[PDB]
Amino acid sequence: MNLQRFPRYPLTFGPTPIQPLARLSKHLGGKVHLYAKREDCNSGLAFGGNKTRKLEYLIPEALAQGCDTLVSIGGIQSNQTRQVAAVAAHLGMKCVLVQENWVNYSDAVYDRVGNIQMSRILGADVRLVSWEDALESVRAAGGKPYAIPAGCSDHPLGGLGFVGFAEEVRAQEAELGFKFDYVVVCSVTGSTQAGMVVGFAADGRADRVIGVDASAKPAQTREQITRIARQTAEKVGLERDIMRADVVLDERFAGPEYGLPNEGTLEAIRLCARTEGMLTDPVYEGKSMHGMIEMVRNGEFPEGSRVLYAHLGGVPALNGYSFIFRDG
Amino acid sequence: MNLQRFPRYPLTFGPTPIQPLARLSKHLGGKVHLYAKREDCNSGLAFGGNKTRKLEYLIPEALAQGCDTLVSIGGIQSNQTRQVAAVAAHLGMKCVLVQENWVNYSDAVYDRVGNIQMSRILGADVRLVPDRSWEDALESVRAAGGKPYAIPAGCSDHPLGGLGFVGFAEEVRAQEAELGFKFDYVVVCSVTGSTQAGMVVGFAADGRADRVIGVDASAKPAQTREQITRIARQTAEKVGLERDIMRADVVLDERFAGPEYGLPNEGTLEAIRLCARTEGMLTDPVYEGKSMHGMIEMVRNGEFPEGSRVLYAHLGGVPALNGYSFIFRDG
Amino acid sequence: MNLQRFPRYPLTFGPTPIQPLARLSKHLGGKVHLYAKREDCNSGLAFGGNKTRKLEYLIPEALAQGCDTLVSIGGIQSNQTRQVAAVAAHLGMKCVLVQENWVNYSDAVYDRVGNIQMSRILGADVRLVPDGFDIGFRRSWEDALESVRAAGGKPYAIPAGCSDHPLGGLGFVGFAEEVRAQEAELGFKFDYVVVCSVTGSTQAGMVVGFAADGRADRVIGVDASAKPAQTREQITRIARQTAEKVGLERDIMRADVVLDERFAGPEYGLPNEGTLEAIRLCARTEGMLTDPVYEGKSMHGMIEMVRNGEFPEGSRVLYAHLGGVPALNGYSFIFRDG
Amino acid sequence: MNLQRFPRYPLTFGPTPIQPLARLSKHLGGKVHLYAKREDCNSGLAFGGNKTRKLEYLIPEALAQGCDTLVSIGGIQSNQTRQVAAVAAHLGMKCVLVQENWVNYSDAVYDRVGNIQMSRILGADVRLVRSWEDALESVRAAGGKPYAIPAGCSDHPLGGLGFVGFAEEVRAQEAELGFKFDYVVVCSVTGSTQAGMVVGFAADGRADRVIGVDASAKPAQTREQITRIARQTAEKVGLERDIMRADVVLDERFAGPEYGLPNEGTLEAIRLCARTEGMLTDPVYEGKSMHGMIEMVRNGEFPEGSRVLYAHLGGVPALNGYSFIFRDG
Ligand SMILES: *C(NC1(P(=O)([O-])O)CC1)c1c(COP(=O)(O)O)cnc(C)c1O
Ligand SMILES: *C(NC1(P(=O)([O-])O)CC1)c1c(COP(=O)(O)O)cnc(C)c1O
Ligand SMILES: *C(NC1(P(=O)([O-])O)CC1)c1c(COP(=O)(O)O)cnc(C)c1O
Ligand SMILES: *[C@H](NC1(P(=O)([O-])O)CC1)c1c(COP(=O)(O)O)cnc(C)c1O
Repeated sequence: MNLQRFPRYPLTFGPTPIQPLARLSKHLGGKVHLYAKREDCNSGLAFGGNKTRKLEYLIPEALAQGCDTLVSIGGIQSNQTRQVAAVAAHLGMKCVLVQENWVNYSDAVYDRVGNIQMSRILGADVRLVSWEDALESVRAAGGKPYAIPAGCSDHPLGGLGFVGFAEEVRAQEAELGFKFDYVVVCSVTGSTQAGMVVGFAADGRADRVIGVDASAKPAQTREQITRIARQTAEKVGLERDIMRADVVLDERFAGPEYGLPNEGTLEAIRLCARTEGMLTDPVYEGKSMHGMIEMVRNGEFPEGSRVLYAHLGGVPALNGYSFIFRDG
Repeated sequence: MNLQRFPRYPLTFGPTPIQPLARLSKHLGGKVHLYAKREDCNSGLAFGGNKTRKLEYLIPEALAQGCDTLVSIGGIQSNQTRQVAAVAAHLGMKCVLVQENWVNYSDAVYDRVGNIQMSRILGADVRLVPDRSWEDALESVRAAGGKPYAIPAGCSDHPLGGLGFVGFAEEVRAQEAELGFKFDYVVVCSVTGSTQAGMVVGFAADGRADRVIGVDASAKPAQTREQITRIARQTAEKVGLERDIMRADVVLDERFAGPEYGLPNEGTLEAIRLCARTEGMLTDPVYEGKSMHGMIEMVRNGEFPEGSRVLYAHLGGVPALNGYSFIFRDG
Repeated sequence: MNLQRFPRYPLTFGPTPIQPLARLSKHLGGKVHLYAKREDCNSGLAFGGNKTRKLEYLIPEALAQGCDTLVSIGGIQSNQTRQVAAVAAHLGMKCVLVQENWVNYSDAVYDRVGNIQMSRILGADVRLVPDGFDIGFRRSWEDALESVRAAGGKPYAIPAGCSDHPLGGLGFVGFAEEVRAQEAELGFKFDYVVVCSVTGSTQAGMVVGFAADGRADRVIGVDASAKPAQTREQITRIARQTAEKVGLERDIMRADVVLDERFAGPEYGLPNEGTLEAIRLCARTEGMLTDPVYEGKSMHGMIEMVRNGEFPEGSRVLYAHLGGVPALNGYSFIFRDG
Repeated sequence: MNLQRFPRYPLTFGPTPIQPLARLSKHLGGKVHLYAKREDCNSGLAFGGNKTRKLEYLIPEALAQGCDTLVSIGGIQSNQTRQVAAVAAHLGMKCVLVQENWVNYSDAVYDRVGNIQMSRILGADVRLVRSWEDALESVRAAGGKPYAIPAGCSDHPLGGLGFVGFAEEVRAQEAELGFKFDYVVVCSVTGSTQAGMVVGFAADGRADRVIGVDASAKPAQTREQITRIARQTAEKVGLERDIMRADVVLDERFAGPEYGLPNEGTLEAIRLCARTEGMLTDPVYEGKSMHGMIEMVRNGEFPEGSRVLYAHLGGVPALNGYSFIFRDG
């Protein structure tokens, strides 16, 4: 394949670091070596995260097209909209965000802390409810909007970012002098796992990318990942077809609903935070973290396996679930 | 000087990057070139920040002495206490925090969001004083069978507490080498003092100690200024600075600290928004929003020589934003 | 029947008023005439409510046994614990409250507004337990009572809602009494009565009281517990124990206890879209507010009933407003735009 | 005087009850007999309060003029705006409220709990910010006819009637009680509450016995408003006398530090009063008038044997906006 064909606008510090989770690894039995690739610490633009790696491939088209306003959408505690708001300010562009009530949750400060709060400070026009109305709104005002779908996923360039991710991992394995056996990643809108599948199919490891569902609608998410992997594979000239076998999506850790954690989620967030000083959230990472932990605990990983946990970000959202953590 | 003499436990990713703030620079008139050194993005341990750089030099002593528990203190939204609980967890050490009511502020979720929230998740035993707690906590650890390492507010009034930022100066010189030029000034928020202290010492090494413009956030200028000078001198002796820190070496602007510690004025808010909206770089209403305020105001007043290159140190503190949600409800 | 046998300590202002809900009635078709008996406005003791009516009969005992501390229990936004705390300060007694989280709910200011906020200002010792503690499993109840004694005081035990307590059903039999006296003036009788039911003695007392004139099965209870079976049984149990206590010249039949299960979802403490619509409609047509936990659900019940035609044309339904409005503060996000 | 001249639309349950605060009284020395008139429990309309008594005399005009919308104003945690939203709903009228930030305070749920939350549930159109004129005009431009209700109903012709009536009630109740109250403590900010009391008690020569406790932190301005509204009101009811400045007593000692912000004494008073009587007061108004009355008794400023009547004007729901301050009681 050839990813180099597509321009990348630098929004990050550079390749994200990989750290050993020795204490957690040891706590679970010392039979599986866990690591963490810090996608959550990739930028100075409002904490960044996985959506920021993605945006590096969309920005060029935005500029090439001469757009002056970035428009995106997501739930109230959306990490994506927050990142787009930061990226926007950094580039000198206006920003319109559609924030929808995607979660059956009602916290008193849910629409005033964490991610949404930062977006308002960052100067974005935050519209709480729509998509087309926002876009049209921009034209009618005399500006040219660049449409960024949820999580940047269902977009032509939306999976390029994480194809690069697999690239980076190969380069880093070279340095470490060893290859990771699996990769755990959280999936919801899909292009994160999609890009990984494509990139890792390149070396025969697409099926080693273990996606954990956090949408609680595994069928849709699975299909979207598959569809985007297929479009992205073509885009980058993957010398192969993405098969259903190439898309692994665990469905055991998404409950009870999207945006709502279960007792295991909370326990996972605590264990990880208490053994490594590494925080995860109640919506996404706490769920992928829970999945990985549970997998090791079940013996689902071959002894001696090196698993690379991809921490995609999302911590600011912790502020929207304050009461659940009042005593830790 | 010789800083390499003291061991440093890795808690950060490595040197913190310097980024130009061209939009904000241009916004103000294009006469002063503004930059930022991101100490706020120095670690994967619960967002880190300036206190984390400092802790790199206290930990080795904590481990050497075989302590099994880190104990510290700060106000409700303290950044220090959170970093201490992250570092603790990472190190396999227990953690006890004394959170006090240092701010005349009363937000509904003040003690349940931001920094303190993370601390509890991190496993620290977070103790809220009513409404001697310090020695009470230290002893509670001993009486429990452990050995506590005492970390004073901000790590500031501690022998090793200023080493962290002498190294900061070290880092900037090496970076100036690559950049091929030297920064004319540096802006740093100051409250308990060893951050500025370390900078004054480290920059005194090349005669730029007076170029470090401290911006007070304690609203108690005199005390803070004094503590900075005292920690600077103690530290200078610790590293073998080939000079003595003069009172003139400690600069501290008292204009942007109001109205009180932990409370922002309208300038602070304006500053926060302006920087946020022009660079996508967030700052808090307690510390950084004030230093940013000071810098912006300095540039706007022509107090900086035209053509000057001013390096703003972003110390962190953004999570505290959650404790002031209403003020930012409409942005 | 003889209720006058038991002493009643004044905690209320006196009989609670009945007001016509003319706009709501007209809005629903004008075919059923809805009224409301304001138990929610029965006292100066921290907003009172149905639980304050019941306490009038328990206090005399607590004082006669010379208890110096009232001890009770309830969820975080329990109305019961708040009224106990007020009544207690008013009488010069100490107060210990065991509060656990009985609701799968997690609002940022849940344990610091509304009812619990008042109990703390009222001087009660509010004992909360972190999630997973299980007061029911550990027995925070008995630990509280013992702690009071160990401290040198004498506690008077008041169970959840006063319901499963010998004197607990007395209060609302008096309610039926009041309603007949008031019906005399009105020159007519209410065909039904809608009341919200959770721990039981409110409807229970009403059943006893109204059985005395053959209207027991006219008391339509709406379940807000989401555990209709247990609730129904406790009502029936409390009603029988209470009937015997007041000398009801009858046996309470399974048919005398009506409990509608259609408006309790999805869980105790959690409202449905219907609950919210009922709250807003009643509020916007009468200036009368109800909560997401209790009243909003009975109100939903009554409205849904009228709209369904389950009420005979011309019927006059008497809605008992038990109180609980303060709990609204625990559900701010839900009402952020109305 | 003749108050019966003006029509009063029933919005309350009837005369408000008076209760003895025997515990509080004994706690403070037992040398002064404290009582309370529960204006805070006057109506089934969203908790009511003193503003509801005032509204009883404005509604007739509103209806007589055929207005279909009630428009009022006040701070975020305004009691008045809540009471107007409830009254409107009850009357079948639309409601528009101008909520302004009159308090230097910034709690996370300040604009989502207590009074303002109820107003939104009651169906009023709650506008957070010429704001006043803009609302009135938007109503007209919409095809409706708005009835303008100024802050607290105070600077309004009919605004002072409601509490002249309060004095009437007290006289009637003193009759039954077989005795008269020597003083009356009332909280004052916009003014028509104490103003009306001054007029109505002027009738029996007790106007200087109505002790107003300022909660505005701008006593001069508040004192002048009371005096001003009292005079205009006295003329409207035909008081057989003119209201002198000595007729208006306003203590400035307990309004600090600002309007809407309580001091340590406020909090203490709120607790002492709640813990001895089971009667709650808020940190904006009543907690300050309560603070005042307690400090007065504790300082001996009341002659031994006096019977002081505390007017509880309401406002408890505002408590929800100051949650952190009471987290531990
Ligand atoms: C340090 N602020 C602390 P805390 O909020 O407790 O962690 C100590 C009060 C701090 C400073 C000031 O640094 P000093 O070395 O002068 O104490 C500036 N900026 C941020 C983000 C801080 O956390
Ligand atoms: C009583 N609800 C209580 P609490 O939440 O502790 O105050 C007991 C659970 C209550 C009810 C139901 O009355 P019961 O006699 O059936 O328990 C209905 N409405 C309101 C407002 C209550 O407080
Ligand atoms: C009235 N306070 C108001 P609001 O907060 O808008 O309802 C007007 C500012 C009020 C007062 C003071 O009465 P005045 O007649 O002097 O305005 C005292 N107590 C309570 C509970 C009020 O709501
Ligand atoms: C992305 N989550 C988003 P948002 O909350 O809007 O920013 C998109 C729903 C996200 C994911 C999942 O990534 P996908 O490519 O599968 O959508 C995982 N982890 C974090 C922290 C996210 O923010």
